[PDB]
Amino acid sequence: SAVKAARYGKDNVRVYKVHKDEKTGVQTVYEMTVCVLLEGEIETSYTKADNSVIVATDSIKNTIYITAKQNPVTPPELFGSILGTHFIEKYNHIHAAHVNIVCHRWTRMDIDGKPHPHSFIRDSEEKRNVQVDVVEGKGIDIKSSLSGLTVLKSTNSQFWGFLRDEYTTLKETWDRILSTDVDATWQWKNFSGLQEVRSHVPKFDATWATAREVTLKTFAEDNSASVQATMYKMAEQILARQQLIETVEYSLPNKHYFEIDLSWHKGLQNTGKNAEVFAPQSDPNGLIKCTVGRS
Amino acid sequence: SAVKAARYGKDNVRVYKVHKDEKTGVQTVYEMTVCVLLEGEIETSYTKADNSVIVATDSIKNTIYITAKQNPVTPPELFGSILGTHFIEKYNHIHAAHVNIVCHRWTRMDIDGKPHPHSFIRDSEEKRNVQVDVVEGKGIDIKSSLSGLTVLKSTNSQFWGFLRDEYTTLKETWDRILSTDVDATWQWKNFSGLQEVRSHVPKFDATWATAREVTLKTFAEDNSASVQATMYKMAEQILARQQLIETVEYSLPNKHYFEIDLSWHKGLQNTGKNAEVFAPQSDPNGLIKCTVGRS
Amino acid sequence: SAVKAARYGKDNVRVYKVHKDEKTGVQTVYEMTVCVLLEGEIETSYTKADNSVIVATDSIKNTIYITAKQNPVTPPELFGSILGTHFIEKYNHIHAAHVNIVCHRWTRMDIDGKPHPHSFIRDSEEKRNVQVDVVEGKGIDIKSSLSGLTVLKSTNSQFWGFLRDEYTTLKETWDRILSTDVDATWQWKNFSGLQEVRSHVPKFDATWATAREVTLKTFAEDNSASVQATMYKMAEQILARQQLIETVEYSLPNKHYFEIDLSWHKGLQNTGKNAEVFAPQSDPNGLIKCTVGRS
Amino acid sequence: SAVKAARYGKDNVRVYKVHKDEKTGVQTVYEMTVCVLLEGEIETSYTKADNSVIVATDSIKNTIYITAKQNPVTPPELFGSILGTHFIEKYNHIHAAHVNIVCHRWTRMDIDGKPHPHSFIRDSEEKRNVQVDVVEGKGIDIKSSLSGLTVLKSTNSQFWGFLRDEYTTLKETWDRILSTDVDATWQWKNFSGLQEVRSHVPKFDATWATAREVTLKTFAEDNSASVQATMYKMAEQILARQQLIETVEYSLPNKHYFEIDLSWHKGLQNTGKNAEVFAPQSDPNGLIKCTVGRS
Ligand SMILES: O=c1[nH]c(=O)c2nn[nH]c2[nH]1
Ligand SMILES: O=c1[nH]c(=O)c2nn[nH]c2[nH]1
Ligand SMILES: O=c1[nH]c(=O)c2nn[nH]c2[nH]1
Ligand SMILES: O=c1[nH]c(=O)c2nn[nH]c2[nH]1
Ligand SMILES: [Cl-]
Ligand SMILES: [Cl-]
Ligand SMILES: [Cl-]
Ligand SMILES: [Cl-]
Ligand code: NA
Ligand code: NA
Ligand code: NA
Ligand code: NA
Repeated sequence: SAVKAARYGKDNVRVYKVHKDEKTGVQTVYEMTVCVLLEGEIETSYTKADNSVIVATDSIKNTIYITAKQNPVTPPELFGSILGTHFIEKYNHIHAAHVNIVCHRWTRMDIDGKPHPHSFIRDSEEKRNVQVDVVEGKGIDIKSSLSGLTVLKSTNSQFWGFLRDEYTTLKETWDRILSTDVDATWQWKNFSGLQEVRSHVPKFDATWATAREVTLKTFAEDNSASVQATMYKMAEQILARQQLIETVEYSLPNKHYFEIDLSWHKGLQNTGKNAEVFAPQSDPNGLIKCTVGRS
Repeated sequence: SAVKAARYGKDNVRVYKVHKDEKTGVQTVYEMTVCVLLEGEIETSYTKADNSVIVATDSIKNTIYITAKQNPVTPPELFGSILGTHFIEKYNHIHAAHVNIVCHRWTRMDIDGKPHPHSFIRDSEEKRNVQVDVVEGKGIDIKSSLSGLTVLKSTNSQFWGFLRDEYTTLKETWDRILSTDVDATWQWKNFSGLQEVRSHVPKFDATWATAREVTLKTFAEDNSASVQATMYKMAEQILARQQLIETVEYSLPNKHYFEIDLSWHKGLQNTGKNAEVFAPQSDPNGLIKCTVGRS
Repeated sequence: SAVKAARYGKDNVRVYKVHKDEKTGVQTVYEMTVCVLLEGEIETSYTKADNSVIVATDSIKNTIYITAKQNPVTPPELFGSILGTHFIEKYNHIHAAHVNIVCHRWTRMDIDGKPHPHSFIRDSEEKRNVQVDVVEGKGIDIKSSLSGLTVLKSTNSQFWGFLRDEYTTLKETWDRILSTDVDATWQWKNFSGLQEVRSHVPKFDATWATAREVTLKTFAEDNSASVQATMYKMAEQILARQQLIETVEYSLPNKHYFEIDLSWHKGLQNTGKNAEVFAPQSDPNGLIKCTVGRS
Repeated sequence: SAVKAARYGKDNVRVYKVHKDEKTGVQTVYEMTVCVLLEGEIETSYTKADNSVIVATDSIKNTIYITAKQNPVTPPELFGSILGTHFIEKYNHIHAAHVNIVCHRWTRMDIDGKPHPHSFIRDSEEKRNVQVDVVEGKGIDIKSSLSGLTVLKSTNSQFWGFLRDEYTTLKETWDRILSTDVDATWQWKNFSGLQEVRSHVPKFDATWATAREVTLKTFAEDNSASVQATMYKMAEQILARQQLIETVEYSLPNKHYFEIDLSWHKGLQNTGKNAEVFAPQSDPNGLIKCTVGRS
């Protein structure tokens, strides 16, 4: 037998960093969860019990904190690229670093209509994520994403004209609830290294904001023919607004809300045009995915 | 042996309701999770296999949907009271109903600076809850709460002057991070029945809003001497603003963020006044509770 | 306003302890999660910012580790009682300690049909728990429990003869699936203090084992008329086998598995006597509780 | 823009099936969670709102139940292959089906030392999984796995001789606790279609059993030089015992248990040879992966 692939490192490293403006007294906090996995000439640790090739995962953890101390942690695309580059440059035998970062929301509180200098609220479990793969001699590949954005519209969703055969019981509909948890990923063109990533720094936050805005507006305004059709419209617009993105991927559950027939009870009318009370279904759920790239 | 206490019913009943304004086209959604447990002269179902006394839990589920169809579901204090009253009035042998409701956030989306008629976002896992106990001949007891409100302040929290003995290693501090998940409950004076609950309907939403506002403002503005001292200030203010509340209870975890000494690495300074990077601790956590009532 | 009730301490303290037999080389591990909350003359920490009355929660954490180092951690009833007694004896102004312990399973592995000296498996998320309340001048109250024991029987459960009215759609049945997660609690007679708890030490593990055995056998053998009837039989037997128990409480979800009518598809028969494929329902669920004491 | 990849279907479909032996009265239950995603000539549903190409996800759900009714559901490798083949054969424009199955444990209860005919216990959250990809003209690729197998050994694990530099604080050790949650996947050689999968049916359960046994024995018996070295030994043995496996992948967290220095308290000795009480760490954790194939 032979080692075909191997990677190892530290997962679930929670990091918080505060920035304090001495002039204004304003403080800004960042909190993330980081995973770093390394690859390289490490097969002998598996096959020969040769630990001399292992950068201990505890050391990887230390490196994450030290790197956060000495560098900006925002945008996460930049931080991930600095962190990944560190490992391939520092260690001759390490040839790839894979860095995943999940950014947690700490939103500045408004008290009496003004922004508070040092108090924050977690407004939702929505995350902003990055995956950065730094591969020696092959540059830096970055996938940025948002996840956990949960939305619902109560009308202006339809689903009719699908294939009907002997396995089909679903009725066509011209008015239904549509609700999903959005997972959207945009993949950047390959960057040659850290200098190039630095040169594009302003684009990272702007593109995240654009992706979020396009998702929300399209969802709210589309008279949706299906999840498939609506998500394609979102992806199309993101690609149009940022030329440095190569592909956009959406993965969307269709979280069903079922009508409840109450007619058995005193002829109560609660279906079709009369539907007011529905039963949200925890499972099963549709799952719809697509990856959109350029012609 | 004898049955000393017994209650039974249906838990985890998910309900969604939509209200459609025909005039304006504006739609408003409510989503809740409901639990109803009944008590009464039901001991023989346990001791003699006498099912004749059992209102099936499936029927309780049906009743929740039917009641939501025929009544407003907001404020949840009113809905819970209608639902609980139903069971004690409908069934001679049922003498208490215990209704718990968890309200999930569906916040209207703003698209291009205007409120959208029918699209909603889940902004945070914060809940608004009620517990309603309807007891035949003893009225209606209502406890209202908010939970899952997660906040952090990066300075203006202190903790010094605590007991020091041979079990103590904790250093006194004049500047630390304070972060918690707020669980706050206000208990209403007993109501004689549904007519009295109806008479106070406007107070329910207003008091929820006040409790939230007082919590957030006090947390942000208090130069906190301890979690204990800050939470007492919150409870005091809520009791002052609503005379129909008898007690306020807060239950607050102290979610610790630890300094990381980096001095072992090139004399890097990251403690005390130089602390910028911290390690959030998933566990253990302080847990601080208090119930405040009137003199 | 006044402080009506207050308690504070440390939650989610994870503890592992190993015992090493030097003679046989056999090692035995225990892992628990502990919560300790104190009450006493501590109101001034809330009302006057007087921290002098606070035993820091960090010190409580230290005390848990020190106590585990110097005492047996099994049975958990004994450990909880030692830990709770410590606080009320050590601190003049602390008058009650509330200790909750969750014991996690680490079951010795059998390799090649023999017990391994130092390797363990987590066989299920079933827990053994204790709640110990040590109140100065009022002794020690102990509630022991098992939770997270998930079982299913595929036949020999019935449910018919329940109340039918205009809210009822449920069909009577003489053969259904019954599945639940068992939560069972037995409450001990009050103990005068640690000496008395020590005197009964062998009864704690034996009663846990009896409670588990009675639960499993009764569930498997009862031709169940309802969850209510079956759970009463369990509680009755536990009370009969251990005179030092005052009450037994069961709390049982009824986790529903629904028939799926497939007759719309080529007349396929999958209901009643022909039912083979079912849809487990994640929610809602019945919830049935009872507390059984002595005549 | 263009659709580069697309797949859609139904996730989280819970299925239970019972087999009843009329002769012996013995009943056997299977419970699974199934996900089916399809690919094919479906781009127009995204780009042109053409639903005519969509097999509704609700129909996919129906198909899962119908298929379970008419076929064995064990071993899951066979069931997944039948289910996947169905879609590519039934629908001309569907060219790949991706089926994931998670099998939940329902273990027959022993009551009074004998196997009960119809009562079952969930002994642990360990799962047996399959991923089956059925691709028209390219056969059937099957990856089988076990996951959620949580183990701990209290000694006979070492970690020394790793790289030490200015980022390293970890001390070498010759005796530590090792605990992990095992995720192991074995990938079968490609099968030409359902006939070939049927021909190997007995190998599926046997190989699962072998993989489990090898994992447990190796973990318990290896005087481990590292997670890397121990996991390689496991993978090597599995490949040796089943020639129809091409690769074995392990993904193992290193769940840390830290010594607690108690010497600050009355010189109490709890480190090194004197370590008895440890603090399990919820995070961060090492994560070690490897894929082993044939020379
Ligand atoms: O077994 C281990 N492997 C590793 O790579 C490692 N790094 N720190 N501790 C460790 N233990
Ligand atoms: O065992 C049961 N008890 C109940 O109270 C009930 N209600 N619906 N189904 C039921 N099954
Ligand atoms: O605010 C606090 N209250 C407490 O009781 C405590 N104990 N340790 N740290 C603490 N912080
Ligand atoms: O938007 C939808 N897309 C689908 O593929 C589907 N299938 N059932 N319902 C559906 N809704
Ligand atoms: Cl769907
Ligand atoms: Cl605390
Ligand atoms: Cl029920
Ligand atoms: Cl590790
Ligand atoms: Na390198
Ligand atoms: Na009544
Ligand atoms: Na005392
Ligand atoms: Na096909």
